[PDB]
Order: sequence, then structure tokens, then C-alpha cells
Amino acid sequence: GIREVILCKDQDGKIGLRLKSVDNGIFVQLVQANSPASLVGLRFGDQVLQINGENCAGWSSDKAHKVLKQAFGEKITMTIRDRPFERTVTMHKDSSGHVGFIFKSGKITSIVKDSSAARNGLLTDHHICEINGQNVIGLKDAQIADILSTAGTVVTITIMPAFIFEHII
Amino acid sequence: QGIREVILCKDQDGKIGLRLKSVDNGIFVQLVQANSPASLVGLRFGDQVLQINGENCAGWSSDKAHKVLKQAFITMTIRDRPFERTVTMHKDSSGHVGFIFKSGKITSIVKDSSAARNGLLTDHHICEINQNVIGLKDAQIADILSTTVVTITIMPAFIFEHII
Repeated sequence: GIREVILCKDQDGKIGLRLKSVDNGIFVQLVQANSPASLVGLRFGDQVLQINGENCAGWSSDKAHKVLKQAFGEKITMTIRDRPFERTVTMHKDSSGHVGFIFKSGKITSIVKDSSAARNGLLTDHHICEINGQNVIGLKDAQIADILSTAGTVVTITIMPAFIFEHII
Repeated sequence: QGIREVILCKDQDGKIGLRLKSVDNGIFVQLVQANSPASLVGLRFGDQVLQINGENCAGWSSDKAHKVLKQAFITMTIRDRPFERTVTMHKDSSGHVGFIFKSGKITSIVKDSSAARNGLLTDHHICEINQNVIGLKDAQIADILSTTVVTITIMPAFIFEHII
């Protein structure tokens, strides 16, 4: 469940990352688009186990950022555990195009009876993180709706429990 | 993980061995009785039940799922432990793994350990070792641990406390 990424600092010395301490681990809080971080596949909610061979366990957000800022040379290695708090739910649009849930400020708030969401056991009080391959974090409900409505028929959403989501952010 | 269908037969007394709970408009397994039909077909604490006999459980109360099973003239479609994840560690020279717990909850990670190397988190409840471990005294969990490669299944405390 674990992999290494090698980040190459951009010409300004940056990697496009913000990290956050949660339950004595370190997690990706923000990934800048088109950054060294986005290029190597880092996502919101990824767990950083090691930076340059050193364990992040127990580090504060401030410390993880200081370690990155002072990291020498042009390359930074990180060992990563892929989105541990998230899960994947796959649904299909009814002949009507809906799938079957309501959401508010990025959070799933209702499941529609007898929908694909209900059949697939979609849960409320969970934030939608990505839709069919794309971060929806920080976007407006209206933009989220539009991405959902830009149909695919098959809709795969990745979700995190709201409690956790709210601590990472 | 995806989904799976289990086929269950009530026992000789017409029992299943399950207690269920409504959480986030889903239905979860809150208790599996030792050596029940539920246990035998592989149901575990924290499993999600998506359907019973082909009816969606979405939005059902605990009370409603129970009566449906009592009334059940049983197939269940289930998601495996979706609030949970697994971490694998390797014992120390001294036989340790590298964490401290209290009442089933991991409270600290030992620096420079396998638990640290594998990103084991605090304020998580230990659900299984492999064993199940829910309900056991700490000195008992400690025995299973002591008795090289330790895999544990953990669940964030917030969700664990709500499910029980």
C-alpha cells in the first residue's frame, strides 16, 4: 500500500505542497496544480510516512514544512500511503441522469431511495474529494454539480468521512 | 475491496447472531456473536450491509433491519469493514512493534519503530490482529501481540465510539 515519490523542486525552489499533522501522522492538505507535487501524483489526504528517509511520525505541521524548506539539493524523496481515509463508490445514472444523492458545501447530505447511490451503499456526512478522476476540493457546489452533470453515466466518487476531512483542512 | 454476497442459514434455534446499527444512512454490523451463522459466513464488526434479501438497507433504522431478518422467511450483500484499514509491522529485536495502547486505543507511537516506519496513527481503535479483538481486556490484547509480523486492523476512535 506504500510507494515512493521523487519530487524535483521547481525553479523557484518550491514543490507545491501543504502538509498537516493528524493523529501523529502527516497528511497532504493541499496540492498545487501543475506543480512538482501534482506531477508525481500526490493528492489531498495522502499520508507522508517519510521525508528524505526520515519518519514523519509525531511531527507537527510546522516541523514538516521546516524540513521541506531546508531540504538540500534539488530532489526530495517521500514515502507515501495512498489516500488512507478515502474510499471509492461507483454508481450509474438513472434514465433521468441523477445517480441519487444531495450534497451541501461539498458534503453528501442525503441519499435518494432506490437510486444507484442507495444500491451501492453511499453514506451521508462524507465529503466528496474527487469525481471520476478529479479533485473537487475547494470548489463551489455549483461547480461540483456541473462536473457531476457533465455526464459520464458511470460516476465514481471518492469520499472521506466529514470528521476526518474537517481535521485535515 | 468492492462488494460481496454472503448466504446465511439461521441456526437450529432460528438465530443469526447479529446486531446492526444505523450510521450515516447505512447499516453496520455492531456485534457478531462468536460461533454464530453470522460469524461462520465471515461477517465482522464494522461491516456494512447494503442489501438484505435484495432490499436496499439505505436509510433503514436499526429496528427495521432487525425485524426484516427476524421476519426473513438469507442473502446479504456486504462491504468489508469500510471504516477500517490494515497496517503491517515487524517486531523489534526485543519483540515490540512500537506502540502503546489503553482500552483498545493506540495512544502513542514509539520513535524509530516499525509502527513509526509504517505510519501507525494514534486515537485509533484496534479491531483485529490475526484474531478479532473487540471487547477484550488490554492485558488480553497484549497477550495476542506477544504470543514477528504483526498485522493490525484499526478504526478511528470517533467512528468506533459511534458504532458501539
